[PDB]
Amino acid sequence: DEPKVKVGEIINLKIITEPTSTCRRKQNSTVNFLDIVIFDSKTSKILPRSNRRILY
Amino acid sequence: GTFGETKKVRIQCYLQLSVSVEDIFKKDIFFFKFLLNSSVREEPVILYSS
Repeated sequence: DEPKVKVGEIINLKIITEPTSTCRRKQNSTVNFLDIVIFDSKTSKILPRSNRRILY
Repeated sequence: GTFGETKKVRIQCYLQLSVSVEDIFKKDIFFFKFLLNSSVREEPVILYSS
């Protein structure tokens, strides 16, 4: 929500997940893991300790 | 003479959580970065609030 953020706004990100019609496939794993990764707009691969950057 | 003696309990001394501090300097505002993990690498920890 509201993509103009100045500096100091701790702002929640919202993720809505829905498994597809291939929910019938595996079913012996009941958990899967969701890495949220962070890219710069110009450059790539911000390291996950992420100082002077997004803190989470 | 209610003697409840010799309850030979063994107690452990190992603080299970471990906190690392990092002080990010900034102009007129300040940031704390906090790395939290277990003591030893086979006993995992649940956390509730900080």
